[PDB]
Amino acid sequence: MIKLNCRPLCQTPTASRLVSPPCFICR
Amino acid sequence: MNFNVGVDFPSFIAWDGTTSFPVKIDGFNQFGFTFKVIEELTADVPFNIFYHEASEADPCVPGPAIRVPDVPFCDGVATADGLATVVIPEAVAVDSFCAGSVPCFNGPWISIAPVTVNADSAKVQVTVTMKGATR
Amino acid sequence: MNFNVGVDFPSFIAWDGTTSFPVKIDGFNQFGFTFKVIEELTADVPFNIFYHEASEADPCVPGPAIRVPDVPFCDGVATADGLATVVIPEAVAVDSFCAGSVPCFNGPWISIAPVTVNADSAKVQVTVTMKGATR
Amino acid sequence: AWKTAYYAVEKRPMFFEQYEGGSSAWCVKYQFGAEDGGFVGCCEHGRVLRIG
Amino acid sequence: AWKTAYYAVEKRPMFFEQYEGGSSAWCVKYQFGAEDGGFVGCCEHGRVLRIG
Repeated sequence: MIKLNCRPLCQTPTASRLVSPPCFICR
Repeated sequence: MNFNVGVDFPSFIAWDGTTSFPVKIDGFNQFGFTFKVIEELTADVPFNIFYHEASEADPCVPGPAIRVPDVPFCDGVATADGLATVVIPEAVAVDSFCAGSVPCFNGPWISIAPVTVNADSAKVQVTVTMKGATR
Repeated sequence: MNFNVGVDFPSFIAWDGTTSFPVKIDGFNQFGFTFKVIEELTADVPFNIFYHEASEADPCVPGPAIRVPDVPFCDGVATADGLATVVIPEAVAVDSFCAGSVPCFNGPWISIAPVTVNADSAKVQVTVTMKGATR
Repeated sequence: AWKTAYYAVEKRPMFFEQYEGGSSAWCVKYQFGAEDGGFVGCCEHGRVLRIG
Repeated sequence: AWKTAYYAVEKRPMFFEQYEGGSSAWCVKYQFGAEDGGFVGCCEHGRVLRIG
């Protein structure tokens, strides 16, 4: 059972939209 | 600066997805494998590692294949049947490569072939590399 | 004792005799080819060297093939058309390997294919070796 | 009020040794371990906020 | 010409050790080993004669 060594050929982490609190609404 | 790397670190095809080619490690004192995938897999693909002895009639042609014997490491597990093998998982991405080598040299030639031939087997490529010349 | 040489010096298939596979050289700052034969040749077989670049629809897929330009050395002849090529001699023996690499990088991908596909171009195998990962 | 809402208890720190029963003339082995524990104190001394 | 046709490399002499992992109260076991090697130099500086 040979154990392998792995790592990828890409360096582009996908962008994640940041979300901020919306405007106030009366409860 | 670029370099003629192949002069000191040559490489040879071992498994192209359709046929297996013997690789002669006699002339070099170290070596290792390299695995790559070319398309998404369906199920895991295990591989058998072989070695060859020089044919009694001609020293330039290899003999029949013989399975490599497993060896335990400094402590712990051993193979169920004592024969070395390699398995490539599904989680491996298309854009990456894997590397691994046996601890023992054994016969002058080496070879690798899949356990069973199927569609998933053809989706893999294996290449061998040698690190040091001695002739 | 051998090593997992594929960790430091991976190799990838570039021409298996029926298809040519683009290879990525972005993360490695040196590289080179390696040639081998599997049968007696009938005549010389020339090859063309191409390079690619990031495709428009995705930054991780190569675009159309761009022919590599020539680079005359310190002092010497230059190609008749200003493009790099490799010619495999007819006298090459089955039990030998040839190594050569281009002086310049160009795009982050590379490729190779014969000038004309025929029964004689299937008798060669080309593999690319890397060195010096930069990530 | 954590000082009464949760406690942490420690018995023995870490240690390292060499296993003579596996150390042949060509290999070595090492062993290490430690012991720790903890238990919840007064339940009512804490509060948790969640979305509903 | 032997001084340039074949080389002998010496690294470490032989040693003896007592294997504790197998030395029970009623048996004894010992271990020994050494490391050396050799390689060929000039292939043109030698000849061999055989019956044809």
